[PDB]
Amino acid sequence: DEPKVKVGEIINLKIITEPTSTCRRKQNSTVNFLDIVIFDSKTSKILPRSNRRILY
Amino acid sequence: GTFGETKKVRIQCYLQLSVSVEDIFKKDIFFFKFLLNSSVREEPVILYSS
Repeated sequence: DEPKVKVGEIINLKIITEPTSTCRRKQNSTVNFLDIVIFDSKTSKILPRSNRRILY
Repeated sequence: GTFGETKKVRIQCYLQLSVSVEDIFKKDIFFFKFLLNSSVREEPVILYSS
């Protein structure tokens, strides 16, 4: 929500997940893991300790 | 003479959580970065609030 953020706004990100019609496939794993990764707009691969950057 | 003696309990001394501090300097505002993990690498920890 509201993509103009100045500096100091701790702002929640919202993720809505829905498994597809291939929910019938595996079913012996009941958990899967969701890495949220962070890219710069110009450059790539911000390291996950992420100082002077997004803190989470 | 209610003697409840010799309850030979063994107690452990190992603080299970471990906190690392990092002080990010900034102009007129300040940031704390906090790395939290277990003591030893086979006993995992649940956390509730900080």
